[PDB]
Amino acid sequence: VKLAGNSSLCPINGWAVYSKDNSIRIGSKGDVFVIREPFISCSHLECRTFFLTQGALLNDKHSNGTVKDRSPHRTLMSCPVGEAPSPYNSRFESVAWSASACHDGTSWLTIGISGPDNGAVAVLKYNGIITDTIKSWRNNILRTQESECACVNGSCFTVMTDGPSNGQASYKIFKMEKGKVVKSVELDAPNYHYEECSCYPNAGEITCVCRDSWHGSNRPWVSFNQNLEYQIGYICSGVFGDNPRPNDGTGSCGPVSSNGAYGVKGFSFKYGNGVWIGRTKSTNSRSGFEMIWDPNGWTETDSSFSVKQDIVAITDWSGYSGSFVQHPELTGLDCIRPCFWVELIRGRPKESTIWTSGSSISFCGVNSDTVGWSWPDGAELPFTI
Amino acid sequence: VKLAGNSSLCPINGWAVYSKDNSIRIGSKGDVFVIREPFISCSHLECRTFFLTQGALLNDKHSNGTVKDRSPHRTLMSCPVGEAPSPYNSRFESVAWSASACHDGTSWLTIGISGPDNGAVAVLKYNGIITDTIKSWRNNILRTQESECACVNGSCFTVMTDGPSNGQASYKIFKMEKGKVVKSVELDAPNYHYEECSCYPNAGEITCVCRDSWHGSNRPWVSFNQNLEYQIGYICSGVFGDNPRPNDGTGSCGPVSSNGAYGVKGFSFKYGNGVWIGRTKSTNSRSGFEMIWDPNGWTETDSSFSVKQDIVAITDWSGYSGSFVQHPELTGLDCIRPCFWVELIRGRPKESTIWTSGSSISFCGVNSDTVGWSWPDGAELPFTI
Amino acid sequence: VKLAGNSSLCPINGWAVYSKDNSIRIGSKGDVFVIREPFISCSHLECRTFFLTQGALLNDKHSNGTVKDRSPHRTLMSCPVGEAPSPYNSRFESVAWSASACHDGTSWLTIGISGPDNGAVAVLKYNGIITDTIKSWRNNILRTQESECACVNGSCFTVMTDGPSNGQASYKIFKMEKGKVVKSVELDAPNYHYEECSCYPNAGEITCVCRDSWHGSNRPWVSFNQNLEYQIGYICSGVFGDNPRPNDGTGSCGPVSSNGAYGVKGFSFKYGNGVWIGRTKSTNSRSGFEMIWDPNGWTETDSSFSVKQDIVAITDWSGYSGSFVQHPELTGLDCIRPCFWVELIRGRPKESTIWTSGSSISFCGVNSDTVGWSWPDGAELPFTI
Amino acid sequence: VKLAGNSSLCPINGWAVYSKDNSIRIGSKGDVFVIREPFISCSHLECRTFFLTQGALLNDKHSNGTVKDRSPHRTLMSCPVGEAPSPYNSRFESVAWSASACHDGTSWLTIGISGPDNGAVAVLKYNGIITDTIKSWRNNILRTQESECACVNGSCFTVMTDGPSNGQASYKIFKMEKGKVVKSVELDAPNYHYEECSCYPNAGEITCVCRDSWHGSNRPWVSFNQNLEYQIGYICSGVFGDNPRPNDGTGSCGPVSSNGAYGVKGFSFKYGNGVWIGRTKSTNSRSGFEMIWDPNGWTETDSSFSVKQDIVAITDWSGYSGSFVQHPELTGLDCIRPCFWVELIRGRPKESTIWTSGSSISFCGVNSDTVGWSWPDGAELPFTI
Ligand SMILES: CCC(CC)O[C@@H]1C=C(C(=O)O)C[C@H](N)[C@H]1NC(C)=O
Ligand SMILES: CCC(CC)O[C@@H]1C=C(C(=O)O)C[C@H](N)[C@H]1NC(C)=O
Ligand SMILES: CCC(CC)O[C@@H]1C=C(C(=O)O)C[C@H](N)[C@H]1NC(C)=O
Ligand SMILES: CCC(CC)O[C@@H]1C=C(C(=O)O)C[C@H](N)[C@H]1NC(C)=O
Repeated sequence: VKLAGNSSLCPINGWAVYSKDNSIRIGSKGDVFVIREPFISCSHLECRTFFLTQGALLNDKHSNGTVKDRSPHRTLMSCPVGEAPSPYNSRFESVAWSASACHDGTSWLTIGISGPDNGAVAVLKYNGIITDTIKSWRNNILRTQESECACVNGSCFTVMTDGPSNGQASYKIFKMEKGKVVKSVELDAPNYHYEECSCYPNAGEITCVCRDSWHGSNRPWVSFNQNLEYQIGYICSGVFGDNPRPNDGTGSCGPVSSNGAYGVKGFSFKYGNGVWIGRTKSTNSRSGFEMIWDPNGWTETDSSFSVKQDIVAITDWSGYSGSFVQHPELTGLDCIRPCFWVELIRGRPKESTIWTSGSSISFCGVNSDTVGWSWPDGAELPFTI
Repeated sequence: VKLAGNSSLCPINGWAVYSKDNSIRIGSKGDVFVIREPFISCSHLECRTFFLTQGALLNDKHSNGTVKDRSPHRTLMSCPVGEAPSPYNSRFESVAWSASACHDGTSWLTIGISGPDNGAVAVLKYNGIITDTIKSWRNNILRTQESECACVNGSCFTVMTDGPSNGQASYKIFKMEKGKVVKSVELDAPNYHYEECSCYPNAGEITCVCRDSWHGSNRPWVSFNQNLEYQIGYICSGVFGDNPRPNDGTGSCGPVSSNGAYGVKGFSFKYGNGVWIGRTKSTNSRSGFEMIWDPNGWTETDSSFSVKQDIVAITDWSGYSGSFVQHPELTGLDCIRPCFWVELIRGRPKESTIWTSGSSISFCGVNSDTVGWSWPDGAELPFTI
Repeated sequence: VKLAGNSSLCPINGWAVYSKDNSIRIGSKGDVFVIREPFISCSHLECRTFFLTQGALLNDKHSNGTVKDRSPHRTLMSCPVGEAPSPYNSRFESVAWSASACHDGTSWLTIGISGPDNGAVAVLKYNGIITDTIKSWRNNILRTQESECACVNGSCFTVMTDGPSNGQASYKIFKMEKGKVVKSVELDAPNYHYEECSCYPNAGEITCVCRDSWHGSNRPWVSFNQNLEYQIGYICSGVFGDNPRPNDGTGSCGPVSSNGAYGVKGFSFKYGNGVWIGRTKSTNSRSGFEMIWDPNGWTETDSSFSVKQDIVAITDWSGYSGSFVQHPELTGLDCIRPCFWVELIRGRPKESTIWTSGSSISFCGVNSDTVGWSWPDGAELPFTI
Repeated sequence: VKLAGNSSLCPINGWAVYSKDNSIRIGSKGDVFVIREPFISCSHLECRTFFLTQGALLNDKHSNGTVKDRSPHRTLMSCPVGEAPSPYNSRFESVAWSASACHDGTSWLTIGISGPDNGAVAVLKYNGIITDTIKSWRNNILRTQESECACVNGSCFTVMTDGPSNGQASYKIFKMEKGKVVKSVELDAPNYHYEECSCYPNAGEITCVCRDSWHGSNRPWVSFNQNLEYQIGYICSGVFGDNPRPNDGTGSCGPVSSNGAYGVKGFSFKYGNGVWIGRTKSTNSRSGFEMIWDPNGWTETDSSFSVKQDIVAITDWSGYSGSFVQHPELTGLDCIRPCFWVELIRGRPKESTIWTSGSSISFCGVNSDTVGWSWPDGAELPFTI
């Protein structure tokens, strides 16, 4: 039976550790894929980590230049949360250098993009058999969430971008059923820029918080109806959510151009006019991670917030982060539990290795008590190479 | 319930990437079988890659001389599509240096040939228990498809050859039910030569496109009734399908002897008088791969075609290719989806290693949009040896 | 359906070997987690070994200083009994440097503690989704059983300590249902000290035998009602159960301070006024292991006992040990079968390696005949390092 | 539902290859257990290979002196037929240096013997939970089949020996239900000697062909009722079954002492007064293997036989062999299919390594055509050591 997405986000107080996979530490000896862009997504029965392999293993020569990003060897695979991604425990999903996936209550939808920069095509699979295809409509690196899509009442939604990461690009919302696109809409968002959206269901509607890699130090958002009727904006808070970014100060309801140029995938959870913001601790690089609660922060410019919970110390590398959700049909709860994962990137460009890969940690909503700490990657580089 | 094969091939426009296993890249460190002659076959629930191991692992001494072809250690094993074939994820099927397999909707039929060149015997298994046996009737390397057999209405069909690869040989069609041969027929095809057939069901009948390793640059075919009443011919198109082959030109409805001598396993899909042709890009060696659509190409000698889609660049090694199909009982479709796989051979004779092995890619039918690219093997040789 | 804990312990005569995992021997080449604090726990269908990984593999550099105890990379994972714990066969459970788990007949409850010494928090999961949380209430290394909790009539019970291991600390019993704490009680036990309790169900009540790491050479106990109404005491027998300890002699019904200072996790089974005692063979170090039956030994100070069964020779390293139970709903028996496991610690501080890890053995109750022997770890150190 | 053993052996003509695991070849690089005493046994759904590990991996130092035989680290494990036995695919069964196992239609019965030579004890498990125990009754290496037990109508039967392998010993038949011994009988067989019996069901009764390691070049047998009413004898044929043995000649209905001293585990199938005999090709050592059909050979002394099928060349090492059966409830047949496996021993004492281990091949009954060949181990020694 299909996931009803009619319920609202769970009220929460802080974040409880959910998983840590230690995949790079383990990979020093074990047979662990070099990966990046990991994300977690759940069905009504299980939780899985998806990731983009480099079609190679840690500490092997084929991991050379894995800083690259796009290649024909890149594949989307998945394994159970918290396990190191290995050829011996990973299920193959799709050939892809950009991806998304989600479960609608019946089976898995995977979205894997491969092909040339000037004509990439997204292959959609429902339960592993191809059900549809979406070709680049601007010939400029068709790309998608790098985190789970969102399902409501048996329809699933994702966001894709085609165009320069460097300026105005084209942004589309897709609605799909049984892995087939049944409707799409191009956002009319001049001066906005959406990339790598973290989307979640909430009371029958989808809310996406994304990355402005053009000129936004705060994060852009799109929420929409099951009919793809949408609204757009940026997060107003002066607690800036992107990286790089300026020191906290007076924010804006539109793209804060100061330091907004490059960005990193992130997420945020909206509760009334407040936001739970996940962000790096560093202002310049992808270091540290922290959760911040600014009530009156989705709509106001206060650079002030109520609660801060440490996730990774400023002294340790982080990377991407994204939302994922646990539905009542899995949980037994009367609401939709907000969770998030963090990618811990090791290797190039920040360190002197021939390779780049990521570990993951994740945390879940929770109304009971919690604590801040540092759960860093933990591997010691360089490797045997 | 048994696969009805009564449906016709799906109308398609191009080919969507389905899988890539990266098995040789992974096998540089991981515990991956050295294999060749991989192929994909599906049931009503799953898709699996079958392959002929060399009873050894990449980058280990026992992979020496794995160019050989036939030995007592060769075994037919299988794993889920897209995973690297490893002793930790592979199901054992049969002792074999030539093989076929297919699912009838109820359980797997595997066909594994082993024994001496002068008296090989094919062991047939239904659901893993031996159900029948077929002995070499010409004492000269009994051998079979190296790709999936074809099932219709609870009967499965394969093709076998016994005799010289070098000249006239003997060709048989087998009909089997629950893994027992219930009828067979020797083709009366003087001047023809069939090897390594790719067979698929279409509207209650089987169509096989094969390899002429005697004197055919174009590909031989055999289609037949559930009663083993058959027709034979070659593909007429001047877009020659085999490798080696001459440059495209005026073809023939019989064996084009020019350059036809050695050959490579291949496939083709027939749509009316048109063909989807999969072939190497190179004329002299197993390099590159491409899909070509020549309407009026199954029956005519036009060296002209309508559409070409790149699969592997001319700069990269390929190898065998074969058809595989996805039935409605797995797909939900109202037709039989055509797919294909390509074997990417690395090592000897083309490269300076002690071993030979293959990776795989696969693609599926699809009525939506697609793109050409190059999805090559990607390993860098030689290995630690 | 929920495990009824209403049955009594099975009458037994000795102990039959149940499992041995050889994980350190295997780990000399294979990909085996460096672990410690293993334990076994069963459901109505299966038995699993849980363990605290160090987020690293044997014989790899990341196994350096794994003597440490508490770190952010420590995780609680599980695999089927008797298998070497590996990233390829282990299920991830929780991020944790202290843990417990148990199955209530419906699904698994896992308890994983992580965070800073001064504010650790226990994350409770039911069927893998977080259901509750318990924060350190004394800011001094919140910690728990390192062996299975106990379930009766759909409620599960565990014991936790917070405070100095060195003196008076605080001890709590928790009652939980579907992974949520529904009642707790702080023991009023001045001069007592409880750590690393081995708890088991017996006739609808829980009995825990624990470790006095303050001033007890004999073992402390707590038994309690489903209402958390409890009784406390020590094991009276002059066959002292802890390590270190004095030579056997006249015991006491309260903490025997002579040599009682440091301790080791252990267990015991109570039958009327008799005890089955598992203990090291050595008086000074964690060497050897043996099962001893002192009837009139739970309540009397006799240093005399009826039966002794050798489990590990004095010549070989041992370590922790703990109880685990097999319920009638798994067994078909009319009683609750007592079993136990032993941790065989190799490496630092006793041996000259950079690492520390453990193997396990386990034995089951049994009314038929048995024998004593020595089933030691078996690895030969140091390793390649 | 329980396996009815009421059916008779299938009529057969020869032997079709069923499996080959290549475990030593693969083990040169992969993580493969060093093992010996492998055997195959089937349920109503699957076939598994059981084996006695040495608690160590090929090509690792812990494989030193694995010629030994009995140690506390020896464990009985299992994996699907044809796969290399590895810590990543093997199910743990029992701690054991001698073993048997079989499935009764409902679940697995495993028998694992461990402990000291002077008091070994067999642990019986049904579905993995201990159900009974059998202690050495002569204090001289209690030991059992090293091949599958036999099940009929929900009862399972095995044979054990206690005493000298060197002279008169004590032999017992055990009947068990749900893994509990419900009856046993000591054979009154002065001058006979039974070891390592291969037992199979046939028309509601069990037939065992065994090893006389005292003074028998021909093989001893015991057949018996479900009531443990038994008959004994030796195989009369002058085609001697054991190894070592004399050249074929005039045989005897009793122990043929010439060359009968040491022996090897073997099997034979009885069809009326004829036998299918599996034996080494060599007369002096465990080299080669072959199947021979002597009708009028179970009861007569003719050194003449009708059919011989080669299994392993005289030039290659063999070892133990044993029967295994496939019941109608798994097969769909109206009879009980005879199969057999062969252990291919590599290393000490015959070769210059520090270790000893075995590969396996297996073959099944079959009424269709077959061929003889040589399917040898294939590993090249010595290893990296
Ligand atoms: C192509 C622009 C895009 C968004 C800025 O770059 C992303 C940045 C990345 C990064 O900043 O870490 C790595 C992502 N894999 C890449 N996405 C793709 C499809 O290559
Ligand atoms: C024996 C002739 C046959 C068909 C030409 O050769 C095949 C060619 C092969 C090839 O051209 O790649 C490799 C196949 N493994 C081989 N088949 C067997 C059974 O050896
Ligand atoms: C913190 C006191 C506690 C009980 C004495 O120490 C335990 C002793 C240990 C030991 O004696 O082996 C190692 C355990 N990992 C440790 N537990 C934790 C959470 O650190
Ligand atoms: C102890 C006598 C017994 C039968 C002769 O020896 C067997 C011979 C063996 C052999 O001849 O190969 C190895 C077996 N593992 C061994 N069985 C045990 C329990 O040690």
